[PDB]
Amino acid sequence: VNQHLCGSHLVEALYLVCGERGFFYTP
Amino acid sequence: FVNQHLCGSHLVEALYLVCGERGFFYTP
Amino acid sequence: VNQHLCGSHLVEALYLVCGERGFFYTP
Amino acid sequence: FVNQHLCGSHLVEALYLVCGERGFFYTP
Amino acid sequence: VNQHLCGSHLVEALYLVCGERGFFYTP
Amino acid sequence: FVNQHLCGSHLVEALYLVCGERGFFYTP
Amino acid sequence: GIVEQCCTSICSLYQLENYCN
Amino acid sequence: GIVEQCCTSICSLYQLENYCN
Amino acid sequence: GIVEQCCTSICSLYQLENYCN
Amino acid sequence: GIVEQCCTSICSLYQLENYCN
Amino acid sequence: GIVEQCCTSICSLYQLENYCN
Amino acid sequence: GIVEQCCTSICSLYQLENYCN
Ligand SMILES: [Cl-]
Ligand SMILES: [Cl-]
Ligand SMILES: [Zn+2]
Ligand SMILES: [Zn+2]
Repeated sequence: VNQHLCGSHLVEALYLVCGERGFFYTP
Repeated sequence: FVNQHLCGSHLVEALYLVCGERGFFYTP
Repeated sequence: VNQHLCGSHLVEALYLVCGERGFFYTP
Repeated sequence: FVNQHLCGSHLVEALYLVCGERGFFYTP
Repeated sequence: VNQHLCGSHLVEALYLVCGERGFFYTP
Repeated sequence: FVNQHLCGSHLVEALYLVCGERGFFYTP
Repeated sequence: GIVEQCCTSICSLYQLENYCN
Repeated sequence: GIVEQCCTSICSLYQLENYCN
Repeated sequence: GIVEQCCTSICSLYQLENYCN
Repeated sequence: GIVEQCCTSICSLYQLENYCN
Repeated sequence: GIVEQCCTSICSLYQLENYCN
Repeated sequence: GIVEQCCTSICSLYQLENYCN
């Protein structure tokens, strides 16, 4: 649960930092 | 470009949720 | 606080899963 | 339909916050 | 980390409560 | 006024993140 | 509903308070 | 309820779908 | 891509599931 | 400050209104 | 302000950094 | 990975930039 909530913030942050390049997310 | 920037942010929250353990990728 | 932060994610998730049907949230 | 989808998501975060213990309901 | 996640919700909540007046956030 | 309300909410999440320990201010 | 009243103009906190339980 | 079931372990979408109207 | 298909009309959960790993 | 008061227990809106300009 | 510069076109991270303390 | 590095302590932007494409 702590992990699952933190992951939601991570992907928001990758969305921003990565820009046009985009990203992958793997738990 | 701004409306697309805002929509993209909600897409990623939705994908995070839908895909669970499989995870996802996002390419603008 | 842990409860209150987690509830914020729950309602975002219900927003998505429930669609046209909508929902209620009661703490 | 998309602008309404995005706005609705911020409505619910606002309601969660405003209503506290009383809670709320959301009917699109 | 708990602090850093909670701060993200705080600023969303200040955004709403403060309106036209706006705010500052200092960790 | 609504599109500006929604955009502002994503601005603040972005600033929180970009500015770290320095923090920020938001004046609509 | 909430969408018709709050997505075409800004609802204040007092206005949002109408949709609590 | 939803806080007890879903803030102590991860609810799936099917699990969350239970609390819709 | 996801932007072209999901930011001009609403994608359902089934549709979003196409961009998982 | 706001992290100490509001991340160890739940601040109400009136409590959060304290940190506005 | 931030709204006029960043809600009519996309501000980069460098640009957003102008509104930190 | 990103959960291990970044949910046990605070990753900076430069640290997060590591996981982009
Ligand atoms: Cl959280
Ligand atoms: Cl939005
Ligand atoms: Zn959170
Ligand atoms: Zn939004």
